[PDB]
Amino acid sequence: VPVPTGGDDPTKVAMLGLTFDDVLLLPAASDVVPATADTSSQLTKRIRLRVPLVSSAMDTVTESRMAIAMARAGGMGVLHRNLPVAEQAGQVETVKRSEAGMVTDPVTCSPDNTLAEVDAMCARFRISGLPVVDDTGELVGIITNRDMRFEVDQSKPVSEVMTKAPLITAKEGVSAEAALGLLRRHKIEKLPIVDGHGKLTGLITVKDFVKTEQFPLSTKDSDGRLLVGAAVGVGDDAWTRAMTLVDAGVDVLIVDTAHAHNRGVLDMVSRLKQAVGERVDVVGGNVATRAAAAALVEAGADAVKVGVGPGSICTTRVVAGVGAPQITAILEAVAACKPYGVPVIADGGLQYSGDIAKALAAGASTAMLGSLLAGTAESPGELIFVNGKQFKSYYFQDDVLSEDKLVPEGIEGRVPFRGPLGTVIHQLTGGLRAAMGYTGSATIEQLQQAQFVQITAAGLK
Amino acid sequence: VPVPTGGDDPTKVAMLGLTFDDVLLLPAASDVVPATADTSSQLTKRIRLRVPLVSSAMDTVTESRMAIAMARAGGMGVLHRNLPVAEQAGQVETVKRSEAGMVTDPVTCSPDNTLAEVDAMCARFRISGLPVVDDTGELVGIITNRDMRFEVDQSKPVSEVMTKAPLITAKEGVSAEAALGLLRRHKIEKLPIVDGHGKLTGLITVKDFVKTEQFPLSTKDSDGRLLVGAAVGVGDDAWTRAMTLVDAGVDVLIVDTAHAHNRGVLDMVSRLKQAVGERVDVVGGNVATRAAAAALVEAGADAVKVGVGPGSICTTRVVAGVGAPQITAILEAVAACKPYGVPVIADGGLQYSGDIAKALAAGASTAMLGSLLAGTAESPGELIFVNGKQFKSYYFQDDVLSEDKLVPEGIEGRVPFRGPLGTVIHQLTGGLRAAMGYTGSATIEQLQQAQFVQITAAGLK
Amino acid sequence: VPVPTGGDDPTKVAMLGLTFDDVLLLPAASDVVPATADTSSQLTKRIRLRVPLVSSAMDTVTESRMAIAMARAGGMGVLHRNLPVAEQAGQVETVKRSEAGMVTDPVTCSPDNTLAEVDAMCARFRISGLPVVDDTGELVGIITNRDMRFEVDQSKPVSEVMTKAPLITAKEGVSAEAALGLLRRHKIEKLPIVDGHGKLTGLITVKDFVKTEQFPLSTKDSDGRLLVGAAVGVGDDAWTRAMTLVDAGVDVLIVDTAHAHNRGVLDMVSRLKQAVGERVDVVGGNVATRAAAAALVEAGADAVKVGVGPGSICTTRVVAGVGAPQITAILEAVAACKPYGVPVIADGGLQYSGDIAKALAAGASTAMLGSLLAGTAESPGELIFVNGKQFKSYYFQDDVLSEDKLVPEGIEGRVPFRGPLGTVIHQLTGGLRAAMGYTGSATIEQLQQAQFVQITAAGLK
Amino acid sequence: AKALAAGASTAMLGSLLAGTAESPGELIFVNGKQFKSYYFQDDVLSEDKLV
Ligand SMILES: Nc1nc2c(ncn2[C@@H]2O[C@H](COP(=O)(O)OP(=O)(O)OP(=O)(O)O)[C@@H](O)[C@H]2O)c(=O)[nH]1
Ligand SMILES: Nc1nc2c(ncn2[C@@H]2O[C@H](COP(=O)(O)OP(=O)(O)OP(=O)(O)O)[C@@H](O)[C@H]2O)c(=O)[nH]1
Ligand SMILES: Nc1nc2c(ncn2[C@@H]2O[C@H](COP(=O)(O)OP(=O)(O)OP(=O)(O)O)[C@@H](O)[C@H]2O)c(=O)[nH]1
Ligand SMILES: Nc1ncnc2c1ncn2[C@@H]1O[C@H](COP(=O)(O)OP(=O)(O)OP(=O)(O)O)[C@@H](O)[C@H]1O
Ligand SMILES: Nc1ncnc2c1ncn2[C@@H]1O[C@H](COP(=O)(O)OP(=O)(O)OP(=O)(O)O)[C@@H](O)[C@H]1O
Ligand SMILES: Nc1ncnc2c1ncn2[C@@H]1O[C@H](COP(=O)(O)OP(=O)(O)OP(=O)(O)O)[C@@H](O)[C@H]1O
Ligand SMILES: [Mg+2]
Ligand SMILES: [Mg+2]
Ligand SMILES: [Mg+2]
Ligand SMILES: [Mg+2]
Ligand SMILES: [Mg+2]
Ligand SMILES: [Mg+2]
Repeated sequence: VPVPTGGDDPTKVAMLGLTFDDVLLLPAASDVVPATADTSSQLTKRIRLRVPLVSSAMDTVTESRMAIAMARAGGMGVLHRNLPVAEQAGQVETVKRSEAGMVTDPVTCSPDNTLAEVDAMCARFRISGLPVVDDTGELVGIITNRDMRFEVDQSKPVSEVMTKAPLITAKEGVSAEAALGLLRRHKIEKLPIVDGHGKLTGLITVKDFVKTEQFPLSTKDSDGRLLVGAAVGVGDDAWTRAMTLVDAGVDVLIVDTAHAHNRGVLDMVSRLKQAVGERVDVVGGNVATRAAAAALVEAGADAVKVGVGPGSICTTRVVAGVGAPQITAILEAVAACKPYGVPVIADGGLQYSGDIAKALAAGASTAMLGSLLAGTAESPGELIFVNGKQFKSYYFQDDVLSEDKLVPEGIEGRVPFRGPLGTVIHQLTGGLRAAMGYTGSATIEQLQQAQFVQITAAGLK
Repeated sequence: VPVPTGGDDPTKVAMLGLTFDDVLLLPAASDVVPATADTSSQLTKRIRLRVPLVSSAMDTVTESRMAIAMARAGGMGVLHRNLPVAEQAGQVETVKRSEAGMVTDPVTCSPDNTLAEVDAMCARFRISGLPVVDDTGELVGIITNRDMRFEVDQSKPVSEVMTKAPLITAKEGVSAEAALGLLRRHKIEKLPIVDGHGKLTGLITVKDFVKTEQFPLSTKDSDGRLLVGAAVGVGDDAWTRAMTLVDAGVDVLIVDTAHAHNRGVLDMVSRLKQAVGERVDVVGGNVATRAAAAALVEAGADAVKVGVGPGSICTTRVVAGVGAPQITAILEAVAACKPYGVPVIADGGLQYSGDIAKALAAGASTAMLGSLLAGTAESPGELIFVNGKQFKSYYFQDDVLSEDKLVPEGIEGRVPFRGPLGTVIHQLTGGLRAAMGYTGSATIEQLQQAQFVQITAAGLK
Repeated sequence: VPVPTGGDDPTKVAMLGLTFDDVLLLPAASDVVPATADTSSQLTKRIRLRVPLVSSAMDTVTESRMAIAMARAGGMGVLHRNLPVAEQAGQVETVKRSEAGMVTDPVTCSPDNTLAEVDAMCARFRISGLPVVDDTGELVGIITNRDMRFEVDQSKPVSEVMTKAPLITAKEGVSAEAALGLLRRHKIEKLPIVDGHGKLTGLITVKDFVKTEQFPLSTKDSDGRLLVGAAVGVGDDAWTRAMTLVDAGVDVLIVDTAHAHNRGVLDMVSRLKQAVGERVDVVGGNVATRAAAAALVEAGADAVKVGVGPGSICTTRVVAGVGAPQITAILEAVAACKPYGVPVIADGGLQYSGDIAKALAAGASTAMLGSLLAGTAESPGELIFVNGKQFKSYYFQDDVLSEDKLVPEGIEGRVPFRGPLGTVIHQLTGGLRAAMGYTGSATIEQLQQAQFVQITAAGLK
Repeated sequence: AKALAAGASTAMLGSLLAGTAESPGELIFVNGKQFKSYYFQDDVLSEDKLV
């Protein structure tokens, strides 16, 4: 009649929770070579990554540089929201404008501008070449870096320095092979694209082709632009922020909260899904139970993010006494999401590449990376030397249950330097490929069927 | 036939005991904002606290200053009993006389007293002003701190310094608004209250109204005086101590023993309950099993205190080999006390605010704070500096099973400094409100229904 | 319906894995004296060792010197494969040529050779005596170390220094006692063996009788030569390497891979068994499950080697998240191998002699010793002194799942010195004999039936 | 500054420059730290003989 651990209710202690350190992946029959294993996986219902890694929406992890680097490596970045709406939207714009199959609204100047104005425009948009259009809107020339580097008088007008029409151009609908042939024949880096009337429509650069060859794994939309995501909260400020981000061209909106089994979070997910769901994907915030995942799935989430106090000495566990070991949390959330085709993003608690393999094996489709990327070169911050070691030096945060509320006021900074993002991603992917080879998993979908062995406390000594 | 751990008896090892570190609170469906979470809870069957915390009856934790500070913060203090009966009764009187709606036995002098005598009475009662009455008992004036501060001659009598009658007074039963309006209209801090014959009956001060505004959460009786509790042992000395404390105006008596599953303790609880039950509440000492709690409930205790060797390296565990992990002990005691409506106080083993949340979720109604408050400014002792650090420098104890009977003779002292009490209480309540937000608990009674997840040893690495 | 550790699939967490530190051997009724316990056990179906220990096929552990020392101690060595095929075959020849009952193809010189050429041959083969043969092929004399140490001019020919025929010889089929009598009556160290025509066919030395007396536990074939094993990989290069090693006289082939539950490895084992199985034994790579052991048995393996990520902080566990605790892995593999009489080799995770006893009690027939032997005098490398301490200073590695693929490019070396191999082997065998005395096991086959007790984390504190 | 004050005209810098980016070697990461990786010397009295 009594429960052995106390009391008379068998459900007072609901489950035994397993973390990453409690389990290992068992070897199985394999004909899979690690170099031939396919590591592509679904981020949402409509977005498949080549490398199943996403960078966290933390102000020490993901800004435009990290987002570009992650999308180039085959994953994706989620821009943090600890900043004004205009600044986050501009970061989305920066990521989307990094590269493309064809620039569809290129920056143009007029013949009357000075060279100082053109230099300012180039610095503002981080480009080096501008088509020149007159008051009619007609393309009268093009001014690039070569023309301006040899000029001293910055007050000179553009019409005096630009390469005047007729130019080397192509019509709308020009094939990529023809465009590159025209670029290589005339030994120029730029090719304006014009309509039937000759007015400018677009611009094609050799640099875009070189980037496409240099980063074959890039995460891109149908226009050849890198994908990016951004985080929003709950409220009306958050609704305005979400609409601005959608206008800027974002691909994924993450309703990013500490505790997503809340009616406000679910209403925000449903509102976003009905309002802008045909264009962007909506990812629901952090859950740790089967019921919360099912609630998010009913609300209409395209992916479910999992983890609530997942770390051992997490501030949520110490201060509030709340948590859920991550392996059991992922198993429970997958049990709710998998029947409906909704992917799962494992967020938090990861320390090594073996943890990534374990989390994917438990049923998650992607892993979100935080502290593993905070010290990298692409993460925000300035690089400084202190005593021969290297470090990275640096109104919002309205979530009532975030860890920054639970910690006392003080100081945090000087995260150590970890090097380029490429090496970290290469190491993590190598570990994942080794695990796939051991378990005989040709794909991530097969890895999600692998078996575990539970180890005792003696196995961690 | 054999038990897997040895022997033939399956009841030799009765249970598996869970401590605080073994469990976490699982997130649940919530609409609760931490700021609007109601943290009030029952201390006994008749006393409800705004903050469900009480300070321990230890000579390093609770004296009159700590008790006043705790009752002002919404909790309560229990005065320790490691001191003579007269001194503990004096501390009870000090706490009860700190503030009131109206002072009912005001300190008065006679016109023949010198200013030195009035100064001595002021220092004795820690007040600054006195009404003056003659042998007839008529109110002949009032002498306050303003009159005395400008007198160089200490040897003068009161009749030459006091403000003579007629005074600004009020009738018995005057309302709060009328009394405060009369105080403000005449720009005075004191208002004597007189009967139909004009003989002095009470005193109303502006400082009491200001205190009521300044500490809105204070734990008070119907007269507006702060509540306080005090500990007693067992024996006839303990009976005399209890009667003296009840005379001094104590609100809670705690029969404080290391092992309450004793006929002496139970008979003492029944005796106190029969003699002074209608006036004060009786709390039974520390238990750790369902049977002991049931025995205390039958004896008539108004609250049951839980914990016998709850600390991991406790002296009781090391020296006597006796103990009970606190989560299981709380579950077992609640299983016996809740059907009868007797609240449970969790005493010992608490290190973080998360532990307080876990103890309340296991079924307890209040938590008793020991070492968490010993370094605070309001705890007894003198603050000193040693080596750049701050430390707090400092016949009875008939409990045969207490830890001081187990520990050898030596030196204990110099507890470290921890700052003001209010900051510690604020941190603990913030943790509790975060836990209530995560679990979706609007009240403490709902928090007592929250579920746990048991974690493995790997979750503590 | 739901699994307590998460999800709905009860086989997601397949088992609970036990390591060496989780178990102890229980004392049982014994009449066994440790000195008289029989420690011999099967390495394969056809090879029985006197001491159930084999040295790892690592380039810091086993080369020719270690193989000879292990065979002389009563175990065996396995030569590593991180070197060219010619060098490994040469080390096989070195081990096989160390000692014998009779040298079947003794090295010879000709009367027209210079003493420098004879010195070169002696240095090459590490001998000190050669019979002399003419162009006819008749034995004309013998030149040994005594004849060469007293000649100053190294330019003199063999015919002027050698002892001329007639010599002391014996006919093919001469017994050992007769040959030793011939050696001792004429006070010589060598005895050529000739056929009816008078042609040289063999050689018998006093040194071989002395070695047989000096190392009575040696692991030898029917010709009195030490047994040796060698590691091969998978692929066509591996097939050529294996054929060369077999031609050099190897006794055991070990298909040495990280993950043997692979069709390629199984095919290699079957091919080798079909080709050279009647001469040599083929041992299959590392497995950790019952199914993998059953596959290796079906492939035709003569013994099964067990262990995949067995160490607690193993690189395979951290980087790939893959492993299996060694006690459970051994139990599972033995369940598949014992019905067919296939011995099990426990490889990895051994730290103490008690672990060797536990591995054998779980069902293994032999244990492979790695890092326990890496710093011994007989292990490869050169002994140096650094800061008062003693250290050991020093295209292939094609296995896709080997740990070196997982470790980052970097630096390793300077293993510490651990004394001679004899003391290590003596200590390990002493521990094993004590375990046999405690469990009442006269043979290793009886030790394989002993029981375990599982201990808690407190038992490791 | 002290060396130039004593009368020297220039100072030769050795170990102060050994770890800089322009010095020979390859930059690597080891455990979160950064390091630089890599018949002649016939001088009879050089330190390399003594060590
Ligand atoms: N010219 C131009 N490029 C843009 C614009 N917006 C984004 N880009 C991108 O910026 C890159 C081209 O920038 P530039 O530096 O002017 O190109 P470039 O002169 O070919 O560059 P290099 O080969 O590095 O000399 C391409 O990846 C474009 O897709 C824009 O308005 N104008
Ligand atoms: N005057 C007076 N106050 C008492 C007595 N017993 C308790 N008190 C409390 O002590 C406080 C008043 O102390 P005083 O020092 O006289 O206060 P005050 O001079 O009016 O106040 P401040 O000048 O603002 O400090 C109130 O909170 C009273 O409730 C008593 O006998 N006389
Ligand atoms: N002489 C000789 N010994 C061989 C040959 N091949 C293997 N051996 C072994 O090498 C050992 C003999 O080596 P030697 O040094 O020539 O022997 P020895 O001169 O009799 O020995 P010591 O004078 O006691 O050192 C024996 O163990 C032989 O079995 C060979 O071709 N010639
Ligand atoms: N489509 C075009 N038609 C005609 N002239 C062009 C065209 N595109 C560029 N030019 C001219 O070709 C010249 C070379 O410029 P280009 O754009 O190739 O390089 P850049 O970016 O200016 O220089 P850099 O070599 O520093 O990257 C310039 O004078 C430019 O005006
Ligand atoms: N009820 C009263 N009627 C008439 N005079 C009074 C009354 N109470 C106090 N006084 C007088 O009014 C003056 C101001 O005293 P009050 O009680 O306001 O403050 P205090 O405690 O004397 O001084 P402090 O400003 O230091 O608090 C004194 O001279 C006092 O004697
Ligand atoms: N079978 C033999 N018949 C005749 N003479 C022999 C024979 N074997 C060796 N001798 C000769 O006997 C002498 C001693 O040879 P032996 O083999 O006993 O020792 P060794 O190996 O030359 O020297 P050491 O004494 O250093 O071990 C040599 O001069 C050698 O030529
Ligand atoms: Mg350019
Ligand atoms: Mg260029
Ligand atoms: Mg005053
Ligand atoms: Mg005042
Ligand atoms: Mg010899
Ligand atoms: Mg000799």
